[PDB]
Amino acid sequence: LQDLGVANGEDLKETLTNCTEPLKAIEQFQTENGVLLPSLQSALPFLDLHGTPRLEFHQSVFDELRDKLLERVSAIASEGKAEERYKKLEDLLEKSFSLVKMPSLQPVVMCVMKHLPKVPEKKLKLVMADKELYRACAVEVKRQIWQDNQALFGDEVSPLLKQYILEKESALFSTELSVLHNFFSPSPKTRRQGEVVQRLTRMVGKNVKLYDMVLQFLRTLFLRTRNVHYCTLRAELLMSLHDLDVGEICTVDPCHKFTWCLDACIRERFVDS
Amino acid sequence: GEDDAEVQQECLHKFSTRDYIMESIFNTLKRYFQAGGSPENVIQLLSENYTAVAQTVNLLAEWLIQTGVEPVQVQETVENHLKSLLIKHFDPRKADSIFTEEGETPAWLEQMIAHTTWRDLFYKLAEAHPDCLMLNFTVKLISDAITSVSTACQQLEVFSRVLRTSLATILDGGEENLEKNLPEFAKMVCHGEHTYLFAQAMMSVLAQEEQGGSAVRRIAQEVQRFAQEKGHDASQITLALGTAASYPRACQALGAMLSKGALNPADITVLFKMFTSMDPPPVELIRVPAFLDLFMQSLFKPGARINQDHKHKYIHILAYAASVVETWKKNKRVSINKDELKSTSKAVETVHNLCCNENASELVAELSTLYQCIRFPVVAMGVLKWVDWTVSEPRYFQLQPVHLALLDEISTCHQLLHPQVLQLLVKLFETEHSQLDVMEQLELKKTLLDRMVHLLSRGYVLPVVSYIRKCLEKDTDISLIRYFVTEVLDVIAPPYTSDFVQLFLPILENDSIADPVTEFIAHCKS
Repeated sequence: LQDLGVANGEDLKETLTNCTEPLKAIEQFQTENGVLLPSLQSALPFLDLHGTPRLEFHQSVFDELRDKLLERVSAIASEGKAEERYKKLEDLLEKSFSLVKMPSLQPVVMCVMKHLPKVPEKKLKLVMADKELYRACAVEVKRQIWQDNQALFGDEVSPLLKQYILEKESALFSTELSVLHNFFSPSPKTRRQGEVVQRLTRMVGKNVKLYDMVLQFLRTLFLRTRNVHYCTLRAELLMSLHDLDVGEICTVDPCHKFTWCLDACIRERFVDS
Repeated sequence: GEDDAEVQQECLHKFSTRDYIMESIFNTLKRYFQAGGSPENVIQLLSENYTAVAQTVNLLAEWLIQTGVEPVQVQETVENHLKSLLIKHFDPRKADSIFTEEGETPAWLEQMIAHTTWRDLFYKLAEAHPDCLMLNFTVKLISDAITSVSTACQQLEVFSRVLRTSLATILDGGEENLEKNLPEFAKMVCHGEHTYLFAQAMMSVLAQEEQGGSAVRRIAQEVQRFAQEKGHDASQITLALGTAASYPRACQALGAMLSKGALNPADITVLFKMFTSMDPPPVELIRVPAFLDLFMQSLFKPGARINQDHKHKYIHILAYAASVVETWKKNKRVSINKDELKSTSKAVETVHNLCCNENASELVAELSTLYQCIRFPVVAMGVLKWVDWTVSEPRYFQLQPVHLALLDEISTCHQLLHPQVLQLLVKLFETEHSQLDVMEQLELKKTLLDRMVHLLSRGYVLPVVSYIRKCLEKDTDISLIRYFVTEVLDVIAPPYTSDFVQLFLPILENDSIADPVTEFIAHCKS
């Protein structure tokens, strides 16, 4: 609260501590931290008489007004002239990041960072540093840290790639034989439906730098392991980018058409004329 | 035993629950502090779960105001939420308890009434509660700033004073504002038969004045109409009030017919024999509006039950009502003109024969005799009700509409039927069919607009443009108003009186084309 010039609980207890008139101090604190409309300062006793505390209509309007604030964050991302709308969102960011620590204004700011292509990277650094922000942060916030520095990208793709090799090893070693089915029955688009490569596509989105990052890390592990799993995961990531119709990779990558052709080849398991 | 072990927990439930510090917290705190125990941890329990929802609202509301969105949207949202919570959680017993602790509500009520939404809240609260003391007091006092009908007629003095004030407003209303001034009075009169009889007698005595008592008689007949709408028979009221007592046969006959709201060949035969006798009773005695509406719905709906030996009797009595001149020589009928009777009865007969036959093209065949015969006023009304009931059928415009043409003869040739014709077409201008598409609905609407512009050309200009303004502000799309202005400025000749401009031009602000619109606006602003 002190970040924008408002008191906190310690200031309240200071206002109560060592005071000959604590009740009037409490009333003054209540006046200073109320909702500032003139109709309320008379209605607050009246609505309090009902057995409904002031905090209750505050809770109702709290839900309503933050819903509208998130709606307007999305709007100013999509509404207004470009310089004014980005100025508004960045200013509201400066206002709001003091309360991302509080449980209210995290996802609002995460949307604001979602709708700006670039930000001062202090807040992205705090997003990665804090586990709560590392969870709740919107996709493009994570994209901006990854696009600005590869540390978190490696740190999070390493367990996902470990899990992909876990799936590959477990599936290849499974002890079922039948005339009905085998483990090579699913097509590559069938295997892309697992959340590993789809979430990797979400982590990359439509960005080419993160595409180069996944390419290099799969390159490194493919060079150390001699195993076709990372190759398959590049193919799955490219065709999952195509599943989203990601034009940022599909049209520029000379490999996209050829892998799309190979997808049908693998689906029929033949290279027809 | 001591209630400490229970009442202290009752108070500690409201202490240690999530978020209650801001309240009856003082009363429960006093009960606990007088009950002893641990008062130090009570304050800690109050402030422990203080989530600071209020300062969260400060941040959120000031951020919505930062966004450039209108704060009046927030005001409306908060007012709607709190008012809906009140209405859902209003308790009439606790309203009467607020009355019990003090008769006049403290200044919170007198501060809420400044807000229009809270005044409407009190209106909806108190219009349905005719015994709750707070609610009845609030509605009555706000009337002193609806007057509740239960406290309107609780005694003579209140009813009389509100009656005479409301009637003064009705008479001040001329011929338009009565629609708002008459119901508040009429529903006040239409609650009991004693308030009713007192009112009808006062208006009867007032109607004897030749300096406008005709209007008081009109308002009394309207109140009797409304009393019928509440399902109460005021037949004997009009009998014993008027000159029915001068003729017991006409009294019982007409009174039975009015009490049923329908005709019958028996009472009709009684009146026929009376007006066939050398002493016909007064023509004013039968000249009652609802009675003549019974004549219309008998002679011009499909059906009703009818005999040919009485068909002419109904027709002849209606002709006597619509034709005969009785001159009062100090309330003495001495000259009885019955010379314009037979032609009127003949026209009524022919037109009624056409109407019950359920006519379209055959109408155009005998339209010559029709426009010859609509010159009779009562015949014009009969055709008006007939074409109303035929055209008011759902989807009567998909199959022949010649019927709308006939109003042109009526309204043009009868001035006082201008209010009916527009008050017919107001329904027809709201026609909506899924079969006949919105294109055909708009064609019919534009046709009716041409009819209404013609009716405006006959001088019925104030209510036409007032209703056009109202339905534009509502329903009527801008295309219909533009076509209205097109036809108007194509037909109306200057000069244009300001009584017409004041409603026609500030609704024409929406458009500027039909150029005649520019000429009209420039002439009427200069």
